[PDB]
Order: sequence, then C-alpha cells, then structure tokens
Amino acid sequence: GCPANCLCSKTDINCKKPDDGNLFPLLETSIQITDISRNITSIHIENWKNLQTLNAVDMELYTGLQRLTIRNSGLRNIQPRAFAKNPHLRYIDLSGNRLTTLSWQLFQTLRLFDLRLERNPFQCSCDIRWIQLWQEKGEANLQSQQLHCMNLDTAVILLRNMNITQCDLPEISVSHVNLTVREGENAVITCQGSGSPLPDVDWTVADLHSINTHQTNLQWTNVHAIQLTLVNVTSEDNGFLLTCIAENVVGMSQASVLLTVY
Amino acid sequence: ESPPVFIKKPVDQIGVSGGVASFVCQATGDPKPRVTWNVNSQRFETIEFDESAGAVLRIQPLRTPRDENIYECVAQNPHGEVTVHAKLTVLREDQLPPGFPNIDMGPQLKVVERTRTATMLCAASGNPDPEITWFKDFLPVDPSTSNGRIKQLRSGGLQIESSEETDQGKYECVASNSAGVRYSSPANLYVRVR
Ligand SMILES: *[C@@H]1O[C@H](CO)[C@@H](O)[C@H](O)[C@H]1NC(C)=O
Repeated sequence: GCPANCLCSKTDINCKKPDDGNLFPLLETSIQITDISRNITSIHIENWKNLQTLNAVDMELYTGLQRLTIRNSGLRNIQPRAFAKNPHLRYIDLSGNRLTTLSWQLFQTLRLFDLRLERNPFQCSCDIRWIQLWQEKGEANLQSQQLHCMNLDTAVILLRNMNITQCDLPEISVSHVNLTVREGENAVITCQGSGSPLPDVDWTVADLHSINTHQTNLQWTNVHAIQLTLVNVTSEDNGFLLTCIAENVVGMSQASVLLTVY
Repeated sequence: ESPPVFIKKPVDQIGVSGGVASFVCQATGDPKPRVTWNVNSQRFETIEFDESAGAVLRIQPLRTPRDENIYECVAQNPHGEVTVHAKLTVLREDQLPPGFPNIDMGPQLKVVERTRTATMLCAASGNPDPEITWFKDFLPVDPSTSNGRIKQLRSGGLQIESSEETDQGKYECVASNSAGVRYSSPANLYVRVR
C-alpha cells in the first residue's frame, strides 16, 4: 500500500529519505482507500526539495490526521482550504521550507496546539501580521519560536518588532444586542465591520429555517455593512444564535445576536 | 504586435443562493495580455490560468441580493485595454422556477491507476433539459483540447480515456439552462503512479 521512499505504519506515514518526487503520499477499492487513510493520525515529509505546493486534494483523504509535518523541503505555498477536511489536525510543522507568506485562514477550522514556522524566507507584509499577533497572545506555541521576516531592502527584522501601518484586526458592531420578533413578521439586523484593510463581512446564518436575505449597505473605505433581513419568520428559529463575522487578512472578529420568536 | 482580444467572453449566470457561480474570461495578443476581475473575500476567488491571460471568478457560497451585480474582466497589454461585462443573478431556494437545473446524481470519489480509463459521473434534470459541463479545480474542462482523450458523454458523465498525473484533482459538474445554473457537490479524482 505504501508509496516508495516512505515507511508506512498503520497510523503513520514517514517520508524522511531525500526525494525528487513532488506528489503527496497516496496509499494504493475506492471504499477501501478512504478507510485506510482515516486510520492515519500522523504524516511526516522531510527533505522533499521539489515538493513546492500542497493542494486540498492531497489532504482530504486523511480525515483522522492529528499531526502534519512538512519540514526542510521546497514548500512554496498551501492552497486555500487545504486543511478543511482535517479537523483533528492540531500539530503542524512547516519549518525550513520556501514560504514567503502564510494565511491564518488555512487554520481557521483547526485548534492548533503547535504551529512551527521557523526558518522560512518570510517577507514582511500585512499578510503575516496575524503571526505577530498570535505570537503576542501566545497562540499555537509561536511565542517560543524566533521568527524573522525580510523587507525589500534585504533588512532582517524580528517579527515581534514588525511595523506595518494601517494593518489591524477588524472591529465589528451589530444594530441589536438581542432580537425579539412575532412569528410571521419580518425583522432587520445590520452588522458592520471596520478596519484596515477593509474586512469582508458575512452573516454565517445558513442553518436558519426562515427565509433570509443579505444586502450590502456600505462599502465606503474602512466600513463594510451588511443587512440581514428575516422574512416571514418561523418559530422553529426561536433561540437561534445569529452570528456575523468580519475578517481581513490580519484576523477575524464576530458578534452574536440571540433571536427569540413567538 | 497586436492589442488584446477576448477568445473567451464571460456569460451571464443565474445562480442559486448557497451554491456557486463562475465567470470565465481569456484574452490573446502580442505581447500576451494579463486579465483581471473587478473588498477582499473568501467567497470571491479569482483563479488564474494561461500565464494570467485567462481568469475565472468563482463566487461561493452565493448570497442574495448582495452578490448580484455586473462583473468586469479587463484584458490589458502595452497596445490596449479592453473590458467585457457579465451579470450575476442569485435566486433564493423558494424563488426557483420548476424547471431550474437539478443534480440528481453527482460525481463520486474515484481512484485510478495511470493510463487506465476513469469516468466521473453526473446526471441532471430540468426544463429545458439542462446542458452539463465540468470543472476541474475551479477551471472549466475543455474536451476539444485533449484531443479525443477526454469525452463529454451524452448522459452527462466525463470520460478520461488515458489517465495522467495532470488529471488528478477536484471535479464538479454543472447543469445549466435558461432557468439558471446548479453545481454538483465536488468529487476528487486521484491518480496512482509508479
Ligand atoms: C482501520 O481501523 C479500523 C478500526 O475499527 C478497522 O476496522 C479497519 O479494518 C482498519 N482498516 C485499515 C485500512 O487498516
């Protein structure tokens, strides 16, 4: 079942021998390949100089994954939502690769205990301020790691002391704290996000049984406002928690409104 | 030397709330042009192809009315700059007409050895009888540029005759007609190699 170069356990894939290959491990009965890949809790690539990119397709089979390590290899970038289907993934080691940048949104569904980003060729930018922030608040063990980024003039700055102006977490407001509505009537809530860069904003409210419409009120610079309208409200949505989120490249904030219907 | 011309002009899309809509544009000329679509959001993803001379605007999950709009693809090189438009309409689940495309069977996870045949499955219904097209990794699959290796089946499936490393990816079928457009949930094709 195991691909060559690697040593495959029942719950472990280790590919530490040097390798010119650029294809993520694929064990090899479409029902069986899924079953075998579930039981894997730990993948460890190392010294794969030509492994440049990591797709979501590569990861999606390994649903039981808890530990991913792609160390000291050629890794340039990770496709968005790569780790979507790897919910148990908590230890990630991406040190020693060719990463110039990295998005927090890769890890938005995960509860990372340890994210290792040491010795990558990071370039200073707003795109990586989130790392600086995680580092400050002691998130995912970045606080212990010594991380630098590089300015265009080749200056190497410690990440703690990165200074990018107009590059902050978004702030978020909502028109109502809680919401009371009579069954059959309509209702309007407005959520706005503000900051730099200008955050996207969304009412993550799909599980709602009622009919609902979303409309952008403003997109002036620095404020983004969206207006959730609930039409002909069913009482099946009593006690539902309407949540709005505002994200930019720095991070994410949210607000919650309790909906009560009678 | 030659200014930019559009060989793929994007077409209007009537999508359904919660689902997906794609717009495709692609330009050509000398020098090679760079195309581009016109707030930064996970729901709006631009996928580039052909060294940036083509680009697909993928919008998902669709929200209404907010996403409804005219969108602009702009091809540009040293000799010119040209623009094409396309509209997005987004119907709610309750607002869908009776004959709005519906995916009755979507594609499924498939693994296949290199050089073997692999057929990704799709079956759709609606009125008019919907026309089916495929999308591999958010870009549209073009059976004519194979050539003869990849075949669009009558029933709607996609037949890939000689499996290749490049054929691996996330496939999804798209049923569409005058009433609108509906995406299947996605399915991955893996290609084992030795
Ligand atoms: C994986 O582990 C489960 C545990 O119940 C077992 O039933 C199954 O046979 C195993 N499959 C493989 C591929 O080892």
